[PDB]
Amino acid sequence: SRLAHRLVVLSLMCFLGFGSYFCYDNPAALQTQVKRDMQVNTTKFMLLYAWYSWPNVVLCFLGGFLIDRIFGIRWGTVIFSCFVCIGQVIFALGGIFNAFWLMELGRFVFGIGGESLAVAQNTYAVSWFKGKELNLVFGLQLSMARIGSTVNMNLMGWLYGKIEALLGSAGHMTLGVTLMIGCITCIFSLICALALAYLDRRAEKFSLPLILVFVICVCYYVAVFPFIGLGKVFFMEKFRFSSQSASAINSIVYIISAPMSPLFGLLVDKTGKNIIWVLYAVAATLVSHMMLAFTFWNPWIAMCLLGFSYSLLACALWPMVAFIVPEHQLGTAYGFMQSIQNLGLAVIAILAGMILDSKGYLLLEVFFIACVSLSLLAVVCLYLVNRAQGG
Amino acid sequence: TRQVSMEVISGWPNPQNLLHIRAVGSNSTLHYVWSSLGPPAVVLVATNTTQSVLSVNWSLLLDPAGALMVLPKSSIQFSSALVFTRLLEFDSTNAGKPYPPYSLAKFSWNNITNSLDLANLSADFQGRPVDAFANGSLTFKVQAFSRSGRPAQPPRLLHTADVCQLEVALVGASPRGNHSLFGLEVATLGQGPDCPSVNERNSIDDEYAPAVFQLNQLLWGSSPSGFMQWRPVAFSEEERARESALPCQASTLHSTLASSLPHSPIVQAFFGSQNNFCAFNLTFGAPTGPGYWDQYYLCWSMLLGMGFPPVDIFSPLVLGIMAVALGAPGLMFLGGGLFLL
Ligand SMILES: *[C@@H]1O[C@H](CO)[C@@H](O)[C@H](O)[C@H]1NC(C)=O
Ligand SMILES: *[C@@H]1O[C@H](CO)[C@@H](O)[C@H](O)[C@H]1NC(C)=O
Ligand SMILES: *[C@@H]1O[C@H](CO)[C@@H](O)[C@H](O)[C@H]1NC(C)=O
Ligand SMILES: *[C@@H]1O[C@H](CO)[C@@H](O)[C@H](O)[C@H]1NC(C)=O
Ligand SMILES: *[C@@H]1O[C@H](CO)[C@@H](O)[C@H](O)[C@H]1NC(C)=O
Repeated sequence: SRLAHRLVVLSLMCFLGFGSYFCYDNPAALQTQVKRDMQVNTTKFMLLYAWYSWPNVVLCFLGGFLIDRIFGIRWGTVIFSCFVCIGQVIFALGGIFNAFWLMELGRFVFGIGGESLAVAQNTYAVSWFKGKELNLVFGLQLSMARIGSTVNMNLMGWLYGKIEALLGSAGHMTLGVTLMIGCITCIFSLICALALAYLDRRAEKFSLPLILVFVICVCYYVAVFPFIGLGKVFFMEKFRFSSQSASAINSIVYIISAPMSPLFGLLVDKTGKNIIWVLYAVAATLVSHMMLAFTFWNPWIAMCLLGFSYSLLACALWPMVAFIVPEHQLGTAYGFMQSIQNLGLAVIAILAGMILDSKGYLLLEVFFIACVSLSLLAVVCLYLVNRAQGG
Repeated sequence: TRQVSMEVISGWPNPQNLLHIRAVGSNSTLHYVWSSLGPPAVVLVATNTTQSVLSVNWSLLLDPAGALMVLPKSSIQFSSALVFTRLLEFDSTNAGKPYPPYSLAKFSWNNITNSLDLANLSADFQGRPVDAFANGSLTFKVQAFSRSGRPAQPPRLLHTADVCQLEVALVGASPRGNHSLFGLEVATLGQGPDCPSVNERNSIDDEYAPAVFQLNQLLWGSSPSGFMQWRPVAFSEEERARESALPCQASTLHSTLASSLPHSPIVQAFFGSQNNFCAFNLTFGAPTGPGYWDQYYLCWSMLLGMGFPPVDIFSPLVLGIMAVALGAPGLMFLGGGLFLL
């Protein structure tokens, strides 16, 4: 056929993002452990993630602008994955030279690399896979990060011990080569990017509702994630859970997302009015928060619906900006959405942390429910607006 | 809405401390009596009459078995008592090697009239040992109430103008080991032959004293009567913030025989049973997290008195935010009709 019924491009697209979604959780997988290397306190070790979230909104907006204007869709991925690999190798160098500000500088590049790669992947998948099987590629893109993060978390820890036993006991400088052996993932992203560019070379031969969709994305993705980030402490007080078995509840909204999102992506495009699906997902999220906050029913039931209402809102809301704004402008709208969502998460994490100790736990759930209510109001307003024009 | 009144008595042969609290309303009176002769103690008296007084006789109290009663004998109903008989040193250095307890019977408690002040309705008890507590000792803080309201102290409760408050603390102590675990031995005394039932309740609201949703209780009878109540927390420093949780644990009620705990003369004067004592240990904290090592003092809060035990009431703030949250679905149905036209 054209390109073998999109099979090879579908296979290659999912493997592109190992540059960002694999090596992102190195400090998380290396919690403590490297703390006793030279000297590390808890306050400083959170700076390895601040550089990945705060200097991001303007930089990702600039990256999207560059994709739209100068670089184009083709060469955007190859340069951003190059930035990713440069950041990873300079992080490894900072590890090997024992300097810490060399370690810190790696995040100032890896953040732009990851966010720009994500926005480029999104816009490219929208540009090419349009027409049929559209919502599904977002499903695999979401599933790949969750299927890779845990694997990296286990594998880096295993390789630390393997290298320590095999090579020997040096002056605890082996973490640098340990990062280097983990750096081999990023080169695969480069190879995939050049292969995709070659295929594309061979292949060749705003508006009102956009603001509302931005509001939906901000509201939902800012009222869902920090609740999971809070996690441990709330369930040890509101309910009586053991210190070990309580990790199943907090880490099940993620582990149920990846094995499910492709199914919803495959189902939605086939006879699906997207607005109805989004409204159903938002109503389910509201019901889940109400049940969790205002009653002592089993948290399993209240947290199960969140998995579906988060795996269904994804790969069924982002394609809305694929139809509203026409081609030649996706690279800016997607970057704007990423910037506003990241800024919302960053500004609300601090607010939630500040209000938690000052007012307790009921007010936090009240505020979250208010945010989701605003999300639903904007969803139904978007439904109302689309009634007149349509299509 | 009920009145308050304090009063103290001293005996010439041997002066001692005795605080008596009387609350009178429309057609009910309370007769809290706080004695600290050997142990601290509390005895409750309920009278349906609106006039009733005491009859003290220091001569009998000078094996005393005298009578300390009220004139309207027919109005006597639901006489209960508590005795803070012992303070337990719990060590449990591994996860517990029960260091011998300190007897709350040899402490020379200071004068009540020195610290008593009717303006704030408070008094202080401070005994110190005679052989630990070299600088400072237990500081009982009795307090009455006049109208329904909410205290401003970090441990926030809900008094009903018909109960008391017993913030108990001890300032200055030298632990016998590098660990912090303290306990009290509360010994109740039911009027009828039975075992008082302790339960545990769940509450939704957490605006007050965050990170706790349980409100303990202790009822001497399934009827309108007296009740204990205390949030399962304990504070070690005056700026009682959410950091110093230091959880406390209850136990199960036993049926201990006499002579297992020192006998308070006031209880023996008010009662004649002295055989149905039920006691349970009451520990503070755990080695799991923060303990009592940096500071030198531990605080606790509880209520005591007869009436209907308050549960909780939702504040207007959360109700209003729920109301505005419910406004979002209703707002569009108005807007939908607007576009319909
Ligand atoms: C308390 O002070 C009063 C003041 O006159 C005195 O009569 C009484 O004996 C004192 N009692 C004690 C226990 O110090
Ligand atoms: C009160 O004490 C006096 C003096 O000992 C005694 O005569 C009197 O009987 C006592 N009242 C009683 C026991 O009711
Ligand atoms: C108070 O209770 C006693 C109980 O024996 C009863 O005899 C008396 O009549 C009651 N008085 C009033 C005013 O209810
Ligand atoms: C442990 O206790 C001993 C005395 O029992 C004391 O000398 C020592 O300093 C304590 N250790 C610490 C770390 O405080
Ligand atoms: C409390 O702890 C002490 C520790 O010596 C123990 O002997 C006693 O049986 C426990 N229970 C009561 C009700 O005192």
